[PDB]
Amino acid sequence: IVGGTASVRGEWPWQVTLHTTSPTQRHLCGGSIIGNQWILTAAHCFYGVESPKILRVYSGILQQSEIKEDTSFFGVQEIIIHDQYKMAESGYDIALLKLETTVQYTDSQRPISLPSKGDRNVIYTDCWVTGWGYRKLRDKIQNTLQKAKIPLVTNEECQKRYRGHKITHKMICAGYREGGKDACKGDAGGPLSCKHNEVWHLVGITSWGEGCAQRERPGVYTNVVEYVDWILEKTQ
Amino acid sequence: EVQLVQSGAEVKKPGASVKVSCKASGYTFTGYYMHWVRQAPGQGLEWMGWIDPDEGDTNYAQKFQGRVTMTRDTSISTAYMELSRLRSDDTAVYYCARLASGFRDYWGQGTLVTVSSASTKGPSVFPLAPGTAALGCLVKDYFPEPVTVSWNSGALTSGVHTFPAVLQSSGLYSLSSVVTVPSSSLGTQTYICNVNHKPSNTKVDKKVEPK
Amino acid sequence: PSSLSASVGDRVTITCRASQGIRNDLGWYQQKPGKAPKRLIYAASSLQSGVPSRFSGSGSGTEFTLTISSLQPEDFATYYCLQHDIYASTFGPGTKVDIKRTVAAPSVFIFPPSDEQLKSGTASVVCLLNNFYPREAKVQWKVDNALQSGNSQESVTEQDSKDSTYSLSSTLTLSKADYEKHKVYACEVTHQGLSSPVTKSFNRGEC
Ligand SMILES: [Co+2]
Ligand SMILES: [Co+2]
Ligand SMILES: [Co+2]
Repeated sequence: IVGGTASVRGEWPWQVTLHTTSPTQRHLCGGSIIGNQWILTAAHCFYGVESPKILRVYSGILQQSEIKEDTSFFGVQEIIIHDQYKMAESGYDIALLKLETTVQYTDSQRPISLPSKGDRNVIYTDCWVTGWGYRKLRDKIQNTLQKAKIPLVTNEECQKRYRGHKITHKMICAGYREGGKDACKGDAGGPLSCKHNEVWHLVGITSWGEGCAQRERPGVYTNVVEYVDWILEKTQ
Repeated sequence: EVQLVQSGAEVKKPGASVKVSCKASGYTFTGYYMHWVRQAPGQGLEWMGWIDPDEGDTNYAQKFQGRVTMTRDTSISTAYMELSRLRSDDTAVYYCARLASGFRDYWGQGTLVTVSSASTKGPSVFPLAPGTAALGCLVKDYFPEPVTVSWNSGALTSGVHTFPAVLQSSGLYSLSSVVTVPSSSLGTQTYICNVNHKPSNTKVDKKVEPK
Repeated sequence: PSSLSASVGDRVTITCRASQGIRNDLGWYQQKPGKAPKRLIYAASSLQSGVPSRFSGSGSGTEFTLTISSLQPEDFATYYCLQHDIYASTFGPGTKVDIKRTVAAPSVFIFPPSDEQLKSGTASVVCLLNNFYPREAKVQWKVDNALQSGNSQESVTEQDSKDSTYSLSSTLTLSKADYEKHKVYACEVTHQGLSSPVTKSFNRGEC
């Protein structure tokens, strides 16, 4: 996260860190708890990862340094990638992880509510992106979970910025005109969470951008409301 | 103007270490990371790692983790790359480079590191005697690279082909330089190859005469 | 490592693969022999200052492409992508864009060991394949009609600046005793420009 601040413990209880164990154990991507065996994340996180067996999902983590040899984690039973995601395209960037065991809910780990079918993103003026990603284009994964408040931009505005790419209605963009706050590398798959009527909703999944936090180059997010049906179907 | 000036060529034994320096000028040193990239003779580019000269953090390729150390000394705008436990396939040209996105890139001139048990040794130069005739010189059994070959103190460049050196099983290099000339000229023009092997301070001029 | 033969005026497209996680952080570099690489494109599609507009880049998903709209003489070189991912940066393998000139058969020459080398206790026989195109060519050595393997090395020049041909040197290394024990030394050359293989040989003692 570029231009972010440290989160506090329990602040983002739906945020998870997905680790690969191969060749060495480390943070791969963010994700969101959306039910007791279900993590929602970005499909593109699984480029050179196919086997669930290499994944470990950690919840209730503030600092990556909290994760020790003996720390509890969730195994992943299945990776569910949307059928229309292609490795040659940036869209349909959404996946489910089915966990091998059940997340136990506490104040520091619980699901985030999905937007309801037909909800409208223009409603949201309090949107936050979170993760352990880079603070600038070339950097390192950060130890403490970071947060930044960023404003949603209209699809029409976002297409104007990305003449080369097809920004569909299944994508949402966010960022300041002047840049400075954005998701960056390592933030992929994590939430864009917007607070409305005192409730946090999962509006976006961090997906892609042209660099990090550049002037007139908003980050792009999978627009979660357009996938509620997919989610419900795959999870039943 | 931005310039990156590296230290000179090195020869090291297998198992030793080498430390190459890269001095920057013409920009704010702490503003831009410095990357190290190597290239083995005839092979592709291989990224080694970066160093942040501001905060001092490094990031190394998996391949070099545990055997490389990058450092800097900010006040003399210099980055360093030290590679330990050298092996024969560490023989390569090493570059430092400023590769920050959104700005021009800059590269050092490169530093040849040769890793071998061989001792520094000047070449034996042998003639390759001759409408058109080919003649040449075999520049055999030297160490390390490089060697330069000219013909007739530089006056003969047309039709000259100086081949890439090969590394022989002995651990010494060999190369050939040839030139095609008009067969008629074999009677009237002297052909001399001028071989300079700087590492051993060896200069040979070998006259190459007809059969 | 990859080779592409193209004409002046061709359009060329080179493809690299990287995680979409790189956030377009992909550079394209050009390298000519004896020189450090020069970056053409950063951020997948931004043309670096000083780079001609015939070069362009694109990214979509895991697929990144460099396009040279119409190749110019100065564009023949080796091209590499550099992807910058979360834990490491990586160069792609290297695409050498060679000049596709007219097919030209090598002119072949054979050189016996010099008396000076023989006097030093070693014997090198050299076969020269001069000014040919394309690059691929095969040299086979024969000593009294025994085909040899393992006792030769060869090297190839870069494409000539004037005529864009290659030349190749092959050296057969034998002991002085072996060289004296045998009579006929032949290098047999195969190449696209040659309807049948050409053999150059000599008999030790001249011819
Ligand atoms: Co539930
Ligand atoms: Co020096
Ligand atoms: Co000199």
